[PDB]
Amino acid sequence: NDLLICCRQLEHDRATERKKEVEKFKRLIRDPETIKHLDRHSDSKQGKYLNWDAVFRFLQKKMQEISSLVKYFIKCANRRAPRLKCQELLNYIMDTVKDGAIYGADCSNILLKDILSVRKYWCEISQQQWLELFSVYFRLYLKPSQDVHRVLVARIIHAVTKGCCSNSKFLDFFSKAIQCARQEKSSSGLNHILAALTIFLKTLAVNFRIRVCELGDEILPTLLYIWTQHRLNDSLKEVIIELFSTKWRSILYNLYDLLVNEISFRNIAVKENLIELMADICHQVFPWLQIATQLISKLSPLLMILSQLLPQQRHGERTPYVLRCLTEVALCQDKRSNLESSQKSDLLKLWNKIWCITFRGISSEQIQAENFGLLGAIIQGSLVEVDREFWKLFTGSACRAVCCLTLALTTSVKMGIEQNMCEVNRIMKWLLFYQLEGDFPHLVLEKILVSLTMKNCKAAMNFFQSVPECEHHQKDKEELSFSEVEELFLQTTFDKMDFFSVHQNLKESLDRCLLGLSEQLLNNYSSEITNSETLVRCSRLLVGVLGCYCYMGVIAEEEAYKSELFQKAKSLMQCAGESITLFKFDRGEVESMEDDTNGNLMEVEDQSSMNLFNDYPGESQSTIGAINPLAEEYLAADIRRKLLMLIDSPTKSLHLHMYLMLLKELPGEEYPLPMEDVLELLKPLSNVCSLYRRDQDVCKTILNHVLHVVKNLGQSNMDSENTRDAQGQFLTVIGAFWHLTKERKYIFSVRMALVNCLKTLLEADPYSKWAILNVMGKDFPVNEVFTQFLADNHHQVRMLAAESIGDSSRLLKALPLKLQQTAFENAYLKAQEGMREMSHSAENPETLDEIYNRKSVLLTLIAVVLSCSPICEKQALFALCKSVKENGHLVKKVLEKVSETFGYRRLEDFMASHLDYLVLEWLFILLNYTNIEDFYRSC
Amino acid sequence: PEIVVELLMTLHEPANSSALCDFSGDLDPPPHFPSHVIKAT
Repeated sequence: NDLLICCRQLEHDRATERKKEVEKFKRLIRDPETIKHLDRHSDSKQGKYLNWDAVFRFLQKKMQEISSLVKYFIKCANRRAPRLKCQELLNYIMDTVKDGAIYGADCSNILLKDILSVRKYWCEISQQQWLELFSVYFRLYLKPSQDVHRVLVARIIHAVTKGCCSNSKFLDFFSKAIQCARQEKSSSGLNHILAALTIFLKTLAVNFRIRVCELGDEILPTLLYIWTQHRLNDSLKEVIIELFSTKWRSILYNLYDLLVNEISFRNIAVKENLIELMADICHQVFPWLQIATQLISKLSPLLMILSQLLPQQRHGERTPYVLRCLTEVALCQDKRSNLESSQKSDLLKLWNKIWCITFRGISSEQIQAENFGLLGAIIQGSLVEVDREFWKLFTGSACRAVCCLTLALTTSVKMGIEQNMCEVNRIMKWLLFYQLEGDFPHLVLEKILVSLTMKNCKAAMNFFQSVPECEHHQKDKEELSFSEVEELFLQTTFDKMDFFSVHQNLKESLDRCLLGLSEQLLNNYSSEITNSETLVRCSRLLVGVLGCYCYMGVIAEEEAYKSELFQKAKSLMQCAGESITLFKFDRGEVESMEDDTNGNLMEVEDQSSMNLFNDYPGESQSTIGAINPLAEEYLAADIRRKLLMLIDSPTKSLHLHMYLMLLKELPGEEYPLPMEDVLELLKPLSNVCSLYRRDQDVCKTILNHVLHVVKNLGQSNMDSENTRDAQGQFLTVIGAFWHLTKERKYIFSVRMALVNCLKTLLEADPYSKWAILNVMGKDFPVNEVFTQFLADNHHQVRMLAAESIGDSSRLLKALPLKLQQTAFENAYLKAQEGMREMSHSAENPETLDEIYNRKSVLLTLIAVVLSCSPICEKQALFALCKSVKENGHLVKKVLEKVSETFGYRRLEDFMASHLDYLVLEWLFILLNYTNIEDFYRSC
Repeated sequence: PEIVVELLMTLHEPANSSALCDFSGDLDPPPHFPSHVIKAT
């Protein structure tokens, strides 16, 4: 990288063609940068820095510059291992500034995409300057846009980079103006606009007008196919911002509905998607019952509109009896349809069943007779597959003989028949139907319902004997060629065990699962093409059954631990295979999932982790699980992903060393990993799983405290500089530290940690109310000395004062979160409740938002306690607040007037409090005169 | 007889006792958030 670059420079100092010199450099940079030339990384950095100046001198010339750029791109491609991200960004900025220009940009689009990929890969360098480049690119691609295809891709890449890293109003206005002046192609701009709208801090204050203008421009002129998704996303965002101007939004919704009705196989799927979008948006926005009835009364498009109106309303609500009876009459009329397009008919039947289930909207009349008649008429011709399940669901909803005979005849399907039997369950013929049907708790529930008769055990014994004969007959092929037969036999054995108790286990097969596991281990040891296929099939079958059920599942696991000889053999084989395979952010996860071998290894590791969790032979597996920590510690990207997946998955004795070493091992990789990737979420789950049993009376307490200090240092570095994604992890860590133990574990300044969490919440305001409520709930259950509650109340008051002390709307919004947090803390506490109530009543002057939310406050108080008890508590709190104000005349009168305004009363009904205040202050004829003026006969 | 078996019970042992949306959660914060806090309390 150094000697080759020096030779290339000495050869091409004349700048004649720079071809042979570049070829010699590309040929000789291999070994010189491989073994040693001079600090290979810095050598390549200096070589790139010198090549930049060489290209500048060569350009100081259009075709020659293009050839030099192509040669530099080829050299960078041959040098796929890059370094000096800052120098790369500087070179990219220089190329963008240099930009005839249209052809140059079209040629450099490849280098721009390569730089965008390099940024998405190594954004851990803390660039913090991609926003300026994205804005410059959007401004350059704004007037003529320099393109119609590459400009959209560049804008999308810039928006993705900005969203990954961390003004927009001008860009949105320019995009709206362009969409109104010309066509709306290149929907990448609309996607970037939607991403910027849903980026962060969406208040719909000024963006609402821009969104309305864009919607109007897209409704008037439009020529695009993918723009429909962006329009639907914008409509959903507007509906969510409106119902968590109004006339303009209603007009836009009506125009969109009219356009959808005018637009009205692939066309069927397109119409279904457009309906699922538009009807959902209309239900979220909205009155609509009349429009729905008119559209139903007003034939593929009509049937599609009817099916859309039915499922949308059924998922939305249970609207008035008028619309209910209209829909019932419509269904009774359409019951005699031609049954064409059975999918729409089944959807309409499911919607009618859901409406009949949610029929508690009108008075209980005799309208159910028509529904019962329609159900009977449908059951008279229900010889279908999906229609039978729809009729069964409708009958179950109506209930929540002829029907029993029909159910028995249908049972004599896998999921549909099971659902029908479960709905019917909510003699000799029943036993015969059960035997004909028989010839993850759903199987256990069906077995319990079948055995609830407490008789006919001979039929079950004969069925089990017939299944063992078929299993023994199919084992001849399952052991040789058939691979799914082993999984089927394992599932049958699990279902039989789900129904000491070793009698049935030894009776049924006593060998099927063990033989299947042995064959799978032998195939994995052979490791051929079909062998790996069967191994992947067996791994999927094993991952299918990973959980732990009730007592039935416990008995099944006991039988498994008893017959676990072959299970431990297969586990050792899988461990050997995983070791052999190891020996050989979102991008890393995608690269790990794109490999079939890596996916199979991950499935085997997940199965092993599930087995270890179920265990935490059978008893001998504890030693193997304990020895597995050495293999886990001994086990770049794929290895790290496997270690993370293993760490993400009594045992505390060995854990106090295994996880203690794993946490230190994870920090070394976390040195470069420390970029705020999605891995922070997986790390909190592992930390919570490891912290189940911590702070023990052993030497591992020092390692636990060291890990906690490392986590605290990481949280401090995040509070210094991070993103909003770390807020949830910080809140979870704070809650864990609060709920862990007493002051012995809270010696890490839990009060200061909560104060810092509240400060970060008031600063960023991402999901701040949830974090505040979690902190309040954690403080309330641990409060047992009455001093921590007062300290937390004072800290919350100080945080609210700091938040209170353009930006006026944001300040008022932040003050509402603090008021809600104080209200939640009051509803949680008992004495701090009255303390915070008096504090809010005193600060009511600047707390107009609290005076407005007093309605919901009183609603919550009446939901918690009775009305008379809340009134008495409020009177006691008002007396306490008046006493506090008197202790620290005019202020007391102002507080009393504020309390009377918050309530519904004049300056009266408080004779006891008035007499107490008089005996306190006067012991003053002014108070007596005021009382006489407020109410006569006061002497 | 099946009504007793169909009755919903508790979860399993600790191995199983433990067990857009973000846009709705952000839009809830603050009448909906105070209502949710009061319902949880």
